Amino acid sequence: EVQLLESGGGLVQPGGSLRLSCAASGFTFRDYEMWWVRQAPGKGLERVSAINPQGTRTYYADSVMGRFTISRDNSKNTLYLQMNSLRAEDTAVYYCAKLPFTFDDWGQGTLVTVSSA
Amino acid sequence: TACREKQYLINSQCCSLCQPGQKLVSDCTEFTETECLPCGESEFLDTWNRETHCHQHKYCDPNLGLRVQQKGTSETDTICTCEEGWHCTSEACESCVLHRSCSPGFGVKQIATGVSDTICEPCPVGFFSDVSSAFEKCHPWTSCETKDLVVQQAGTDKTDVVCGP
Ligand SMILES: [K+]
Repeated sequence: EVQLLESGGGLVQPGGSLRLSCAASGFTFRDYEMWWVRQAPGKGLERVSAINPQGTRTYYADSVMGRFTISRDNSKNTLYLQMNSLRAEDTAVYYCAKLPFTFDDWGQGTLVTVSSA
Repeated sequence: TACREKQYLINSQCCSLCQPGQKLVSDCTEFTETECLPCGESEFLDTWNRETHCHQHKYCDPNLGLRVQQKGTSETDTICTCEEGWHCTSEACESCVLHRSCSPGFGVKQIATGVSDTICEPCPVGFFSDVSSAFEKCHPWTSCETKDLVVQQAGTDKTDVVCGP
C-alpha cells in the first residue's frame, strides 16, 4: 500500500540547482525515518541523505555535505531535497526510502541529468 | 544390519544411495546395484539420496530485489543475492533491505553498501538512543551539573536524565 512519488528531476546545467520531492501515501509518513538515495546508470547505489520523523536530526554523505538539504512537510506528507552547486557526478536517478527499507519501501525514481545540453 | 555410510538405504539388503545430481529410479537387488537417473533441466538434488524426484531451482525474483549470484546445477540450487548496495535479510537471501536500523538503546556505526550493512552498538553508560534509526548514533545524557541542576530521573540507554532544581 506504500506509495512514494518522486518528482522535480530534470536536465540542469552544472553549477545550477534543483528541488526534489517525494509524496508519500499509504502509511503514517510523519512517524517514519526517510532517506534519499541515488543511482548513477551502471554505477553503484549511493546513500545521499536521511531525516528522522520530526525533521530535527539529519545525516549527509560527505560527497553532498554543505551543498544538499533534506527537509520534510509532515502536513502535506512530503519529503524534499534541495540540491545546490550541482555537478556531473550528481547525474543519477534519485529515490526516496521509508524505514524498514524493504525493496517495496522505495520509489519509482526521478532522473537528474547535469550537462551542458 | 547396521549399513555403511554414503551408501545407507536398508530394506532386507544394503543398497547404495544416489549421488547428488541423480534421482532414485530402481532399488538395488542381491546382484544388481541401485539405479539412478540424472536430474532434469531446472531441477536438482544436493545430497546422497533415496529420492524419486528432483527439486526445482529457486528463482531470484527481480521484484524482490534479487539477482542470481550462481546459476543452479543438478547438484546445487540457484544462489541469489541483492542488487547492491542492498543487503540480504537472511543467510538464505530470500529478501533484501536497503540497510538494517538500530533499535532504541542502540546507536549506529554506518552503512556503506556491498557487505557494509549498518554496524550497531549497545549505547555505553552516559549515552542513550530513543527511536529506531539507521543513521542516529547514541546521544549523551543531558547534564544536571551545568546550571547546577538536580538529577530527578536516572537516565537509561533508552531515556535521558530529567532534572529539576
Ligand atoms: K536507536
